[PDB]
Parts: sequence; structure tokens; C-alpha cells
Amino acid sequence: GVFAKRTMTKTRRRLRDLDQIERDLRSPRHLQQYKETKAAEDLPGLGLYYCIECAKWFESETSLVGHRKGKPHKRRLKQLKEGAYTHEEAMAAIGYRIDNG
Amino acid sequence: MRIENCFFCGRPAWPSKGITFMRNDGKAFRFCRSKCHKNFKMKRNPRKLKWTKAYRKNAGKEMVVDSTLQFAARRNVPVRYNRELWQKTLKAMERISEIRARRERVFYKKRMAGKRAREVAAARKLVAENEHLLPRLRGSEKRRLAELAAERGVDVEELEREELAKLASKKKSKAFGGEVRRV
Amino acid sequence: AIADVVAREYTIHLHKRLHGVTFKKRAPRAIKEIKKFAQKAMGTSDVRLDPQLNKKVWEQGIKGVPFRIRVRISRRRNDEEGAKEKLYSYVQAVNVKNPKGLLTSVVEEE
Amino acid sequence: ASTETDLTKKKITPMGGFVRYGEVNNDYVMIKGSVPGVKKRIMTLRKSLFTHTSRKALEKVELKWIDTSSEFGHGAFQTAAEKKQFMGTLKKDLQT
Amino acid sequence: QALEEEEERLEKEGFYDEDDEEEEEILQKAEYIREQHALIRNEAKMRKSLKNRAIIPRKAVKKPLSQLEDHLDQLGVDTEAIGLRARAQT
RNA sequence: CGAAAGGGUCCUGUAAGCAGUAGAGUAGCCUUGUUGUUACGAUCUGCUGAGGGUAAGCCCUCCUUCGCCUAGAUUUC
Ligand SMILES: [Zn+2]
Repeated sequence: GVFAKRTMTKTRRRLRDLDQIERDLRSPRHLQQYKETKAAEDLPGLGLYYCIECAKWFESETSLVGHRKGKPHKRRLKQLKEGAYTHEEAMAAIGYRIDNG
Repeated sequence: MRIENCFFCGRPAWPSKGITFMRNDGKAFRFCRSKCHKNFKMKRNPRKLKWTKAYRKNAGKEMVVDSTLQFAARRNVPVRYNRELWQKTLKAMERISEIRARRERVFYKKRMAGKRAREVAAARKLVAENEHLLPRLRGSEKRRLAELAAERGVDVEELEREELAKLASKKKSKAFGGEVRRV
Repeated sequence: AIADVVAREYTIHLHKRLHGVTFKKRAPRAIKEIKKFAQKAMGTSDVRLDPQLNKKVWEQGIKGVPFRIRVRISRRRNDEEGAKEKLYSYVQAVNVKNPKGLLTSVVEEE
Repeated sequence: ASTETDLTKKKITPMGGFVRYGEVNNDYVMIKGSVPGVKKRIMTLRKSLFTHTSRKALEKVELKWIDTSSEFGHGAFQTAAEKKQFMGTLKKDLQT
Repeated sequence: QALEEEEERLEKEGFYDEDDEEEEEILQKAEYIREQHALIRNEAKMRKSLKNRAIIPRKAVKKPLSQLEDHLDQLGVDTEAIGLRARAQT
């Protein structure tokens, strides 16, 4: 079940992208950038319980360990194993390259 | 001006076509149409959507390793303008397009080689299972061809195969129902 | 040049005739446009449809009319006494492999 | 429909023709913006009654590209050759 | 020039070259069989309305002699040599 | 001119069926495991940007077919 499914495609209801999640996993600086764009006092569990793969905060360690056994987290893990779509793959799909000399 | 490519499906994006999504990390995503834009907003994977160049490249249905595809690139180092260089470049693009098209046709034929053998095997299996559905003579036609062959001293097999050729040439369909005669 | 008694097989594109029609009227409207097609094709105001053709039209409910149908229209003499019309059309459904890709064809008398 | 910077030899008619009009096989006038009529409608073109007062009337127009893609949808190809070059070889191409 | 030399090379080892009556006959026979199958399926779909009502049993409907002779003639059986007129009731 | 058809242009997203040392696992027969083997089994892969639709207010077709035609009625300084 999705909360307010009528307007889930609106820009103000947008969630984090999979390539951004890959860069967050690969680089802690990118994850730090994303976390400084938020306020720690408004986050669930004071921001201390965060799943990077789901890009989502939780109220407790019990809730985080709980969602890890669920299928949305496993769906995110399978999508990350497959690899997110990027501009490099978009260029390689049409046979386009960058010539820097 | 120039020709962009759609991020989602790889189709050519001409000016005033589609829409661009500007992300707060600093990435621009150009979409040729609202179909690609709405699939992106629904977070569908172009590599999984079968109508995309990304899927076709992943599945190996596009010619990707070829010498004619190494001529087009994003040139980040500009070259001073030279009229003869641009004219010979135009001639190069025309010849490269012809060569790439004919190599792509060869690639598609190498992809689609085995169809004839598969179809022949399926046809043999279907014929062996349904020999009784092949066209044949009617009983009255057999009777009249036998009596004509007896009268004219000709080959009943010859008249049978001639009538088979005529019935193969003349194809007629069947209509459902039929009119009820009024009293 | 063409005699009064002649039968031809046509393909009727009912999709463009039923485009935008109310769902509860699509099959009766399809029957009416089949009658109109037969009248325009053969010049006969008296058109009689086969019950098997009616079943073929109504096969998928009141709003499931096929896009194309293969029919045979036969113009015959009406021999009943005191007849307003000397000719009439009888329209039947034709058993074909697939109704697309077929031309209008004269049915042989034999 | 070809310009000095677009060397594609093509006519003004879009791919698949103008929607609900057909093809333009005669002389044509390109007018900036919109005009009061609809498709197929007769139009009267008239000289301006007064001498112009704007720099826009004295400007020289330099076209770089003219769209000739299909207006029957989201047309992404200016020419049928471009469409076949992007698509590749189809099943009906070998079937023919 | 490298692309050209590769092109006449591929012409030299024939990268672009292009290549049975019994096979064609068996495909035509299979196509005829598929058409017959489609006609049989269309006949069944015409005569079946099992969603709304049951099909009347065949033993409750008496068959026409003309239809039986036409079907046996199409199947290839001489009706005069077996005499269906005597078997048909009145 | 009309009805079909063909080609184009768009829309969707890869048809039915067949096959597969793809498929988590389970159960049989024996070489008792050495893709042991056979069976079933969401799904996946190939045939297949395939199948389906396309004017109903899309385009083209003296040159792809079939049909129609110089009417009828009424009125008019
Ligand atoms: Zn796109």
C-alpha cells in the first residue's frame, strides 16, 4: 500500500534516485551532502537509524532490522546488484563516446 | 544547434522536443517525449523496458562493436575552422552512413539465420500430424474422373492431378447459415 | 453489364463506423451499418441478415463488435406476389482464416 | 526546407504529411506566429497599409533548421532515411 | 583510408555475400493445415455459446441427408456406393 | 465518387506456439550420482521493436482490386 497514490508522481512527492543511492554507497561525502540537506531534529529516530539502500530513515534499530527482512529492501538490493541506469550507459546504448584528446 | 539523444530511449531529440529534468546534484536529463518522461517519473528501468535502445544494447540486438561507430563523439577539444576539412567531413559522414547501414543488415541476418531450419522442422511435424487435412478429391469428382478416363482411355491419376491443380488454383470460402424460404 | 443476381464478398471496417458510439448501442448500431453497407453496395433497400451473422456481431457482448468482418452479400430476385421491391440482399458471415488483407471478390455462381 | 547550416535535402511537408491537409507541392509562405484561419481554409494576404515603425520589420531572417518531423505524434525523425537508419533492419525487410 | 581498406578486405573474404522445392512444398502444406485449423476453430466459436446456455445434444437433432452427403463427399466418400438414401428416414 | 487493399506516419510494448546443459526446489527410476536420468515448476532467454491498432475530423496510390454515373421530384421576371 502506498500513501496517497493519486499524487505520488508529483515533483513534491519525489524520492531519491538509484544512481544517487549508488553514489551514496560508494562515497561517504555524497551521503554527507544529502544528510546536510536535511534537519536532524525532524528525522525519525533523530536521524540515527538510516538505510542507505532504501534511502530512508527509521525510528529505531528494531524497525531497521525489521525492514531489512522485507521484500522492498530486497528489491532495492536486487536493483543495486543489477546496477542503476546512468548517462554513461545511455551513451553506450547508442554508441556515443566523449573525446577529451 | 545540434541533435541530442533521449536519456531514456535514445531516440534523437531535436529542438523544442520533449522536456529536461534538472536535478539538485547538477545533472540534466533530456527526454524526447512525455512517455519517456513519465516512465522516468515512475522510476522504470530503460534496460528492462524492451522498446529502449538501452534494452537492445543489453540484449545484444544492436551492432555495438564496429569500426564505423568510432567516428562520432562529443568533441571537447575544438578545431579551428577549415572549409576543406568540413567538406571532406561531410563526404566522410555520407560514406560512413552507407557502410554502417550495410554492415547492420549483415548483423541482422547473422542474428536471424536459424529461422528457416526451425520453420522447416515445425512444418514437417505439423504435416506428419495432420496428413488427413490435405486437399483431396470429392467422391463424385473421383467417380466422374474415373468414368471420363474409362471413356477416353486416359490416366485416372493424370485427370486427378489436373483436377487437384484446378482446385488448388480456385480457392473458395464457406459462408455460415443460409436463407430460410418464406411460405 | 452486371446481372440482377450477383453475389460478392466484402470486408466491412466496422471500427471506423462504431468509433465513439455509446456502449449500450454499439451492436445494434453495427447491425444498422451492416444494413446500410449492403443497401449502398447493392442498391437494394430490402436487406436480410443471417442469424449466424447476428451471432457473429453479438459474439462478444453489446460492446465487443469486431473491427473487421468478412461478409457475403447476395442480390436475389424477390418472387413473392405484390412485391414493392423486385430485388433484395441477403448478407451472411463468411468463414475465413483472418478477415484482414482481403479484397472484394465476386462469388462464382457454380 | 533546407537551410545553409542544415544540408538535408528535404521538402516542407512533415513525415506522413500535414495532418488533415495533405502535402504542399506548390510555392509556400512561412509566416512567423499564428494566423486567424484553420487548415484547408482560404487566406487573404495583404500589404501593410502603412510604412512600418519597428526594427523587426527591417530585420533580416536567417533560418538554421526547419522541423519536418511527423505532427501525427511525437515524431523524432526528419526523414524516412533517418528513421530507417535509427531503427535498423526490420523483420519485414527480410520478409520482402 | 583505414575504413576503406577494411571494406575491400571484408569484400575479399566475402563478409557481405548472400546465399529447396521439397521444403517450399512442406511449408505450403503446413500453411494449408494451419488455415484448416483456423476454419475449424471459427466453426467451433460460431456454434458454441457455453457461457449462457448449453449446446443441444446431437442425438436430439435429426441431421439432413443433403448435409451428410455433402460432408462425406468433401471428406472423399462415395455416397452412391453406400446408399444413404435407404438409410435416411422420412 | 465509394468500399476494400497496399505503402507511409503515429500508438502500445515483444503476440500465439515451440524450444532451451536457464530456473529456487521437490518427487520417482536406475549407472546411486559423476549437468546421474526423468517428471513438475512462478519466472527467464530465442524465434520477436514482434503481435495488435491506425480516421472514425491522418497522408499517398490515372499506374492494387471491386462497384457506381449524363438521375428522380419540385419551383422559377
Ligand atoms: Zn525517449
